[PDB]
Amino acid sequence: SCLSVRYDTVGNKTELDLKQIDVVSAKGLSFESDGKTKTPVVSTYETFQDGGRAKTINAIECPTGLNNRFAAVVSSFSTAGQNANFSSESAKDSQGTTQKDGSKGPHALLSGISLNWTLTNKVWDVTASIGIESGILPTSGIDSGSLLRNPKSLSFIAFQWCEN
Amino acid sequence: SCLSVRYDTVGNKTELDLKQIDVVSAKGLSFESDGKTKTPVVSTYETFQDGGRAKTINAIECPTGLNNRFAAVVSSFSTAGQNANFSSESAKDSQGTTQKDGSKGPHALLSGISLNWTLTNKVWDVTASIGIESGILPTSGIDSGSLLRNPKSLSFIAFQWCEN
Amino acid sequence: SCLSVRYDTVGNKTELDLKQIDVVSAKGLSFESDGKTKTPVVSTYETFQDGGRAKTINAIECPTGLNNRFAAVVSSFSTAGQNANFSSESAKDSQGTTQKDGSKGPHALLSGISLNWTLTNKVWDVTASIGIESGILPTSGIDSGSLLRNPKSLSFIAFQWCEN
Repeated sequence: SCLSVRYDTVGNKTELDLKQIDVVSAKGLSFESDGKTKTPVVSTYETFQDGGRAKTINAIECPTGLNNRFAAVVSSFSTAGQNANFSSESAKDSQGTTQKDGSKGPHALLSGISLNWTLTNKVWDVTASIGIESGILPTSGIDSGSLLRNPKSLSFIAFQWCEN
Repeated sequence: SCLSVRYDTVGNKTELDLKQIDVVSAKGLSFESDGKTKTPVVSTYETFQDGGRAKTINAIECPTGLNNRFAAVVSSFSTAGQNANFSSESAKDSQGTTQKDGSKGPHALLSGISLNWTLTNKVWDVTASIGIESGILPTSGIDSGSLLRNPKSLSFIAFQWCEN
Repeated sequence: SCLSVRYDTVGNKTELDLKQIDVVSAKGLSFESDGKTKTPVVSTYETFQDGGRAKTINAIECPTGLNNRFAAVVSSFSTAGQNANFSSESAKDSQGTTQKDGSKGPHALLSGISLNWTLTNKVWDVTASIGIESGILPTSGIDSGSLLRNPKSLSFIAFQWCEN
């Protein structure tokens, strides 16, 4: 197979040709993007566990000189709050929104979703809330007022990478 | 240009320096992230075709030993259901929600979005539903009850990668 | 440490082993995915500035022969429109929806989110709108009718990469 450093006339930049080999297998990998050094983005499917508490996600190990980064993005969601299980990538259970007596009623209408994350001691602490129409939820509890706190009725993709 | 294997005192890890060359060009590529072997995430903009059926997406070819992975994430959405075309990245057509007579009325209010995916014979079968306020849609059809099935009024980014 | 080109019997493909070195450090990097040439996806957290105007994002520099690509995906959102600041990854300010007199009232209910992007002279021009229940907003302004234009009450992840 072999390999070599070629050069194209279009511009003034060199290139290391590895396309003769079918796969390049590395351990750690970094590359540059407009002067910044990055590692590849790595993705995980995430949900919150029962109980309305923050979701902890271990931070990836970064090469020397690079800092941990994180982004969470919405995949599926509903206004069911705790009354849900979104932990399967292929099916969702969404029962409905808790009513003032504690029963599961229809799904409420939605006003927003917040996803928040902070890095503490090589752990990302992720929190979320879903805002819903008022007048439905109990006065107190995980799902109360107009807010579904750290809801089960949410799946997000967590992206991590390292960057200078 | 040339290249070499350097070593930094910060820690106890080696490094293959290729930064003297402007571009490294590979065919297949894998790297490690906290002990797991991955290939780079690759992204495609996706919408459903007319008719309320599942969206099939071919699975990428994976190196030996690695398994196919997938994640879909929300980009744009509305409650128009079938009455939409979101297939352009630069503009959206969203006409409104089907009413009980079959006409296009105002956009209904939303209670959730589900995105689901399953791998079958090197094809990802993607399905989606948007939940809306009740009392608007016809009793039967693709958009019926409180659900917009496999809606046109949705764009998602499909991420694929391989992993052990 | 050293390195070499190995070959596995599973199939008929070669492999360049770099796993003896702890990190592979490149400048530009491209790889192939099912015949297409790509660069790694790179992610940035984004919000709109005050005033309801488009969000300009510089396009990354691409290797020779490759074209710029972009995808925006939803992270957090609400119906507050201009009455918000989502620019922190760890906390959100969302005050409420503008009412007909100009005051900040409760958050309105939502019918959709559009994220649009166009490439002009190595700049991505990103626009967004959030559709809300009618009868709430003033008749004119950035947030008017049933639309919140280029809203502050939105964070998105911008992904860029290059592709043939």
